Amino acid sequence: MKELIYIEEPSILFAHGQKCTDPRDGLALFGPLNQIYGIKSGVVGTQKGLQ
Amino acid sequence: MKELIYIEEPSILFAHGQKCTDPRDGLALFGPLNQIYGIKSGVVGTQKGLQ
Repeated sequence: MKELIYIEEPSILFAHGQKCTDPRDGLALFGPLNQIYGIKSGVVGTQKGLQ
Repeated sequence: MKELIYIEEPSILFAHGQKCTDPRDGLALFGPLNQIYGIKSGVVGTQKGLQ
């Protein structure tokens, strides 16, 4: 009766060589893969925009 | 036999608003004025150059 096939869900590699299926959960548990020490930002806009 | 005038040596500021005269000593005792979190390097050259 027109059988359906099932494909599994892929796994994405987080830090420490670990695997998960939801990026939010993997990021919250293990963390990103590479180390950039900081993000120096720049803001263009009105004073209210900076606030 | 004329006359020579003495000019006081200038002072260069450092972190915490401290004053010194030698950049080496001032940097060692107090440190830089701004915070860049890190230096992400990049090397162009032969493998021996990288080593």
